Amino acid sequence: DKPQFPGASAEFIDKLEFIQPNVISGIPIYRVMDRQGQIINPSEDPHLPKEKVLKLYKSMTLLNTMDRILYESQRQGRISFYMTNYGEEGTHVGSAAALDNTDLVFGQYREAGVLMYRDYPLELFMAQCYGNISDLGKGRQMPVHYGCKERHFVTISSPLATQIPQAVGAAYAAKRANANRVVICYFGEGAASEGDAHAGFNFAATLECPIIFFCRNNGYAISTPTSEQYRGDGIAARGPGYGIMSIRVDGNDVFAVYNATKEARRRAVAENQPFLIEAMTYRIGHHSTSDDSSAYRNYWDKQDHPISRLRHYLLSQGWWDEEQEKAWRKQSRRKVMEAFEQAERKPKPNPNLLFSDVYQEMPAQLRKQQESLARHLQTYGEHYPLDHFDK
Amino acid sequence: DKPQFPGASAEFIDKLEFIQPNVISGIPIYRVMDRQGQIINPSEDPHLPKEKVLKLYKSMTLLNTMDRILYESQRQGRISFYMTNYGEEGTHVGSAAALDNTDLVFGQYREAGVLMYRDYPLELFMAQCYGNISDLGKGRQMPVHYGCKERHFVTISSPLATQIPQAVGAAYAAKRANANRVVICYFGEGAASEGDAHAGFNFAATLECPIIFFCRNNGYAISTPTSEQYRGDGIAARGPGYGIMSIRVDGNDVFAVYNATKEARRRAVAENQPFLIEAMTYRIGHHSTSDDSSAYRNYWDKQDHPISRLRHYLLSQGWWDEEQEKAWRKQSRRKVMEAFEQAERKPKPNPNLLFSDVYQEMPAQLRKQQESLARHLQTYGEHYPLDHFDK
Amino acid sequence: AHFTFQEYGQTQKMNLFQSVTSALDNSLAKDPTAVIFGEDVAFGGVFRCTVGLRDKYGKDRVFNTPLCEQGIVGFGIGIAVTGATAIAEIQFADYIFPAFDQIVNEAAKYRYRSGDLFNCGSLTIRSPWGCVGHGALYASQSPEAFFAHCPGIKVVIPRSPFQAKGLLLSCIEDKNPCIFFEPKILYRAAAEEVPIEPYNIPLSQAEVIQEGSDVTLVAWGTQVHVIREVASMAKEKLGVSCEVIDLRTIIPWDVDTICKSVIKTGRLLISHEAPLTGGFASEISSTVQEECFLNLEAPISRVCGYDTPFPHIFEPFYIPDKWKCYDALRKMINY
Amino acid sequence: AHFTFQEYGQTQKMNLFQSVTSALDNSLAKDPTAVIFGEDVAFGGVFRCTVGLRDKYGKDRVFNTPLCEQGIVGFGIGIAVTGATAIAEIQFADYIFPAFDQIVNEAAKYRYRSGDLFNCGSLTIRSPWGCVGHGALYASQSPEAFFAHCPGIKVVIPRSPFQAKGLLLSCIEDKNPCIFFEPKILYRAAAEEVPIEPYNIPLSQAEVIQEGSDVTLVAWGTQVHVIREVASMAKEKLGVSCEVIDLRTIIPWDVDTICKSVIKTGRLLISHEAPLTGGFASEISSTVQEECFLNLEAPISRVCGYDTPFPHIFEPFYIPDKWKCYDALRKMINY
Ligand SMILES: Cc1ncc(C[n+]2csc(CCOP(=O)(O)OP(=O)(O)O)c2C)c(N)n1
Ligand SMILES: Cc1ncc(C[n+]2csc(CCOP(=O)(O)OP(=O)(O)O)c2C)c(N)n1
Ligand SMILES: [K+]
Ligand SMILES: [K+]
Ligand SMILES: [K+]
Ligand SMILES: [K+]
Ligand SMILES: [Mn+2]
Ligand SMILES: [Mn+2]
Repeated sequence: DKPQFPGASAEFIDKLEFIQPNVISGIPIYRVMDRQGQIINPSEDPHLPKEKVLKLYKSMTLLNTMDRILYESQRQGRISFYMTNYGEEGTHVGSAAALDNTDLVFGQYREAGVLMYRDYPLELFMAQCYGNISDLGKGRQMPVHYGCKERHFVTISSPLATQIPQAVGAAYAAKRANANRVVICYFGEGAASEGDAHAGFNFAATLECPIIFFCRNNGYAISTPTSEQYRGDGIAARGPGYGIMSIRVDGNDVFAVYNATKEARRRAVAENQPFLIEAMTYRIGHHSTSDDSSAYRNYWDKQDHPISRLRHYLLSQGWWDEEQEKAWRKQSRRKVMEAFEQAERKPKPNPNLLFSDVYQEMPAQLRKQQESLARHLQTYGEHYPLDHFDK
Repeated sequence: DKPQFPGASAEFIDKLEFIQPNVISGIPIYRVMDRQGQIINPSEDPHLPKEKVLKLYKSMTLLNTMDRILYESQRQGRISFYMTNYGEEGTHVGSAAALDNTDLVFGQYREAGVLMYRDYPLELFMAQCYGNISDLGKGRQMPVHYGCKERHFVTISSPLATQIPQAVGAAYAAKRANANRVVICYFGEGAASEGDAHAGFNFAATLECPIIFFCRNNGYAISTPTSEQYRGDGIAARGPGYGIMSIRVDGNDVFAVYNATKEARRRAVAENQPFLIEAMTYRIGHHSTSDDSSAYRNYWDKQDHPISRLRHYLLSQGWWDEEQEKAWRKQSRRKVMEAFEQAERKPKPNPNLLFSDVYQEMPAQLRKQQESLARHLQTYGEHYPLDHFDK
Repeated sequence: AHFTFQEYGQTQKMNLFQSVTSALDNSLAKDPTAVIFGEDVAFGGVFRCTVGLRDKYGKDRVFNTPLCEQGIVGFGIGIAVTGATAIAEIQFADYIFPAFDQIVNEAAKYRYRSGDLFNCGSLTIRSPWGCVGHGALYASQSPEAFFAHCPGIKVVIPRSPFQAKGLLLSCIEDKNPCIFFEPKILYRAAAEEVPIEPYNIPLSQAEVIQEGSDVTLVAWGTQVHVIREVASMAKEKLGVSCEVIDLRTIIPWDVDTICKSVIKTGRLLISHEAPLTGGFASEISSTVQEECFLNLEAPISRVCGYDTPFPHIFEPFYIPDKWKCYDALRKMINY
Repeated sequence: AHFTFQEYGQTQKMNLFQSVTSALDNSLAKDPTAVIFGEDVAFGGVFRCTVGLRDKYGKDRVFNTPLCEQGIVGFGIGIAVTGATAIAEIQFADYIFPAFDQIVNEAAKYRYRSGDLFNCGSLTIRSPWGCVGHGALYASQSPEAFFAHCPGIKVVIPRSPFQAKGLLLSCIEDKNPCIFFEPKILYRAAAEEVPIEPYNIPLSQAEVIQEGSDVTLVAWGTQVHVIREVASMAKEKLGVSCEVIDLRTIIPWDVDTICKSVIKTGRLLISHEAPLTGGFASEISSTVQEECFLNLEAPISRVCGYDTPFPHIFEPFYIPDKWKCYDALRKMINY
């Protein structure tokens, strides 16, 4: 006898046996170089040219330099909010480096390194955090909600996981247009608990979309450890359930991250099929500036750091030295401080920008609200911070 | 070197390898008796006493008799809507029989057999479809949205999958009260695509709840085949991803359904752990009375039917015969026609019941709306079907 | 039957569901990027609105999605973000809530928050709407007011086959995410002449379907047919001249047309199937009161569904039928 | 600072977040079934509202859930269905939308649709609410109007630490699913004397905090502090006597108190942070117009946030501050 059910393809079994989840021994973690920067398996070595590996190193450390500066700025109340990328710099640059420049990116908020690798100007990162006249976002969103149409980085929004099924629709449209394009979608392990993640993963598989799902599993969603987030073998183990090709990689190894991403882009585009990459990492800094992470929890910053590990790699190749490290540290700092000071000195956008872009055109009833404000300021203007805004 | 990541428990791997989903050869289908009613493996035989197996048979056929009658009624516009249980009678009685009478049940709309097995009166099934004065639901919901506080069957609602995370909360409260109680939650393979399914499965595992998830996979969600519903190995394969003990059973074999349910209740209650049972079946009749299933698609009704299969089983045991079949068919029909005629003749509830139970108490502004209607009817009453409603 | 139903080249008799199919057909025909998707649209949809479209335009343009509303809208926003036209279907307006977050926090704010670097303007969401005599709680809802409070989206509701096709083609072509509610009770009842080629009806424009001088009656969807009859009752039994207006677009709404009408009549009655508290009639009422205070001769009247869920067997007593609207009109005319 | 803040046994100085903790503490102490859950509540919550509760009552009563709002509400409804008290937390009111379906289609209709065979009355959902000076689009929202259109639920918003604790204890004890919005800007600003033992403040009752005779000013949450100051400005600069009312309960709302006040003053100004179109001020306005038509001396005034998403850098120009309310009051007083 052979099973005839339309919902599944299987054989009958005659004994009652529950399928047990494999958690103690989960999906292994793909690694390319050890914690001392040594390649473990010559056949997995990407052999990236020197210029590209240096670009990886400089993008990571530059991001790091910007994070320190902007984090202090927030502490001083110069900007109202901030979120660093400590410990996850490798997942950003390694995956971005594996993409084509026109692959469309959807993210969460801890992916600024993708933009950095894509040469997003320091002046724009800061324009957005200060909400000044140079922000193409027109100062409307909270700091670190970056976006760039020119570098194919969809504007970041606060609601967790909403970008996931959006990314899938974007990939579906990409498939129809027949471009050699893949869409990549980043999100944390906490965000993976939202209903939208389940929606996106399932639509991606059943609608056959060229998309790479990229989960950064850093062990925490603010104060919640993964033991309270899920009970299966992480995020990677859910991919096959949706019929999605999956893999887990050491998120502190830019080369393992790069190899996995490069291979998933290649197959996703050719086979119009989704791939799931779960990068194991560790959140070094606080969740944000409104969180003191030492309320619910040094090994990961001193003995297993993506920047530190790529550094050892460069040394062994004769590609970097203590002197170059010093010069780059100094130049990084200067570049960041130049952009920072220019950003603080620029005025904020014209208060009228509060009314545009709600709809493409501006509805008549909305223009009347705009005129209302203009009249209000004519009369009570002395009570508003008018001198700081553009006119 | 050993992986130190908090999000997973695994070993490193040195070669890049994507995890491939096993779909061609999925989770096997647990079966206890063949299509001719013969026990396949003596050690899996439940050895249920005769009275209980007959109760199973009579509940299934009785449901079937009620379905035929109510389906015609709908065709004649006597009731406004209806949904039959053809082909899924076995998943209902087999699972209900395995539960304790006080285990709380959450369902979708194709589970009337659970109530039937729980001796829900024919008069009440019909009171609800007619929305007459005997309906404890007070005629407020569409036909077949059954509910019974006394038989622990939570009132059915139309929005798919919402009952899933609800069932989990109910199981969590059950765990705290320390009752020897499990909660069971039924839903179709289509409903399993909603965000709420992902929410319920995950909360159940991480919050350690005594709950049995019961998915009826009948191959279609209205006109959508499973090929367009998911791409993984059905629903069963998603359970382990959430760290949930799972199994697949032949939904047309009441004994396989019963054994799986009995064993899951036993462990769910003792270990405060969720279980996932996916029953493979086939939707024999139309999706509902507003659907003509022969627009998007006889093997399952004549060569693999739960009622037919239990019948052969009874014959081989000397427990049933053609004569008894005839007498039961006649008595079934009579019982159903008696309840049906009493139901059609009862008047509908008092129009005032339209305002109660919105809140426990009735807000003053709501009572004013009630008085408004009462005055309106004083004057324009001749234009409303007042003679059909209770006073 | 709680209601009674009643230039552009060659026309053809079409009921409401057929006029939707005609609009979708014209759109796909003239927009290579346009795709249609949702639960069960491949075989033609549970209300037959997509019959024949998949065979004519291909399975990659007219397809079924998995059963997940938040997914359908998120997926649609994604397609629109690349500039392609996305027409998503939500099977019953009652089931649009699971996608509420994608609609209010995402679609509506997509252009604003990005400084117009990105948008999902080419997105349209169509969904059956309104009572149908026996739909009870989840097959009868009128959720327009929940969306009226959301800056960034448009909500449009037609009253007939001709209006539906023209309003839908504008929604599909508008550069803002749109929600189009189709009165399901009219799908097969309402039948009239409809241009077979494309035409548009503008958004945010109410339509005065009958001029009057004593009172202004405003409604939308099926309810426009109810007040039309109420206007006839008023004339026959009270010698009252009614000005009947179809709002058509919930937001942004045609404030001017309504005010201009009330400035002339001086009396206003607004009617809708949805529950009174928080329904859109409140917005219309408080606004008219602010623009026409000096012209108002009597308090503005709102004849709506009661503040309870939509009932099964009690439907006939729940809806704001012609007798209920007539009575309120009567009392208001006598203020 | 766009605003300035200002019997039951032993009291203690508490800011708003502390008074919430005190209420949750009294509830768990007197209700063995009561549990508290949501994202990050175990270590005390991102606004410190649950500090110490897990250590005092146990991990099975005060625990973290996975990051999924629709799950949190569905889970809560389940607990309530068995009769146990469920206090769910949604981290920011901005993130309540993913649970909209569970709230509107499920929680609100649970008792009605079942004929009272089942209910989820012992469910309470608390969530930070309102602007905070720099929260932009998703850390500033005031979603009360979206819920005002939903028969079956209660929506309650306090203006201070004393009001918060008493209103929350009533929500937790009410036999109807309740949504309690906590003005996050007051969590650490507003500090006053608060009974350490349990007491209740009734739902659906507005509170006249200052008697007046020329105008009635209505608001809720932080905005009550704004109109209090506006009342002071009116007196000092216009010789105008203002009657200041805190609505407290959005639905079912205290219609009587507001009308009685407007019958006396004859003028009304309603103010709220949320966007004007579809905001709750519409419901209040159209209702007053219907009950007090003959007493109204001028059009009812609504001073609200503009019909746009909530902005980051432009916040100061967006909110309906005291100068905006004052000006509208001025013009209305001069009608
Ligand atoms: C729908 C929604 N719910 C809650 C929040 C509040 N929130 C912001 S970040 C966060 C933690 C997310 O954790 P994770 O996805 O693991 O990313 P990580 O910050 O660790 O990179 C939460 C709960 C939100 N922004 N959106
Ligand atoms: C949220 C929601 N979306 C859509 C619907 C419409 N609908 C009713 S039944 C159905 C099919 C569900 O299929 P399945 O879960 O597989 O159950 P089956 O009917 O096959 O037993 C759909 C899409 C609904 N009731 N609720
Ligand atoms: K997002
Ligand atoms: K349900
Ligand atoms: K559009
Ligand atoms: K409550
Ligand atoms: Mn995380
Ligand atoms: Mn099915």
